[PDB]
Amino acid sequence: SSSVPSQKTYQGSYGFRLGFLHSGTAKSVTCTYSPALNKMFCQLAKTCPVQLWVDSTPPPGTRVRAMAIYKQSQRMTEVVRRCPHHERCSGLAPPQHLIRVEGNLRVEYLDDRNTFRHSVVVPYEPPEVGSDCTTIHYNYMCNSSCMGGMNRSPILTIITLEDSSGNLLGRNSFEVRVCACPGRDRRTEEENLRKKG
Amino acid sequence: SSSVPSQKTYQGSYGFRLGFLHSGTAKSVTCTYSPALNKMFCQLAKTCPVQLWVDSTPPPGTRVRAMAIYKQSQRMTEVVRRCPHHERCSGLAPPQHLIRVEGNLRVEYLDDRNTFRHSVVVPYEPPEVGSDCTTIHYNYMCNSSCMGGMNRSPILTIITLEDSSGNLLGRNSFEVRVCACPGRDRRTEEENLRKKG
DNA sequence: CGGGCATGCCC
DNA sequence: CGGGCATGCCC
Ligand SMILES: [Zn+2]
Ligand SMILES: [Zn+2]
Repeated sequence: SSSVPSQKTYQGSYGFRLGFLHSGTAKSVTCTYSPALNKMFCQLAKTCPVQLWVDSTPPPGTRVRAMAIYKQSQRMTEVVRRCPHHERCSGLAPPQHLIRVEGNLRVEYLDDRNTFRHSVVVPYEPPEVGSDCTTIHYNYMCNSSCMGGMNRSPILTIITLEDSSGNLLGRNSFEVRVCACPGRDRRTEEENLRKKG
Repeated sequence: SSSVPSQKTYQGSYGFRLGFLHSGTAKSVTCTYSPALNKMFCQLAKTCPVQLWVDSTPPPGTRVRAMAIYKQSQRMTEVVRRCPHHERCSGLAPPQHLIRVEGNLRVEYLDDRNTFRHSVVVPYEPPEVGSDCTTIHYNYMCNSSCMGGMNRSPILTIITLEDSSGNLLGRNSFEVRVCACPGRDRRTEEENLRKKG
């Protein structure tokens, strides 16, 4: 069986979608999201808020898993891991894991025994009784350019909503560039899309 | 006592000097030496020949030690080591050592018990009975830019001629930039010296 | 090969 | 903060 997890969007019967905060115009804004490119540009180790939107209320015990995969065919079959430098200069998160969660008391970090892929899971909590979404705070512990890790290869983060029995209820994904200057780099990429895409 | 080794030139009673091969004009020549800057520009893990010149013949049992130090005050007191990536993706040389020697059957790699500095030592052999110098082949296992290692800080390589009793007979040093394009980068630096130095 | 993009950092 | 150098890599 394949060790490449699926990345296909499956908004599913709960109408699961992700949302992202608007950000300021700064060259080096800490986290910014491009809707045109479905891509988050963010700094390493800094907070990246991701909203979970649903139309119907998931069952008790639903879980939210995040996993990184390389976006291009060239590396899709390789596990995305933290580079040796940021592993050394590393809480609960194992030091080889790229994605950490902040702000949650029931995070689990998983290393798949068969595929060796890392993921990090938190309980699904429904929005607070006005809010329309639930926010989870992720961090990415390397820049996309880290040699010996991502090494300039783009990743997708895949966010799956799973029930406690393991059924896939919903799946969404977004591309990530972890970088020193998220505002510069988002604008560059959007302009490249318009000119050459 | 100070854990910063001396870097002062001491050509000493044997008239010890270093020499370096001339190289071609290629942007990405593997090894090239600037006399104006007393600086070797070279690629990582590739052969860097360094000649030892003496006016008088060192005693039997003389040893040739090479050691890297950071050239600037900012890092001079820090030990120069291979970055975590090139340590992982690593023979006789310990994987934390930046400088390796090729082509010699009696290399010793040393980790100083007091200063924690690395060095690599080979027996001094007098030139073959026409030659005027003895060549040792070094390699540097990271680029000067490796994050988690040199991290763009310039190094000096200090080459000492020592007798078997430990007396310092001679000392010379040269700056090193380990880089993808030694020819480009040597020309850049020489031009910066002329314009702004 | 040499031109020119890349992208964390300038200090 | 935004301009612009850095430097391994383009694929
Ligand atoms: Zn890293
Ligand atoms: Zn290195």
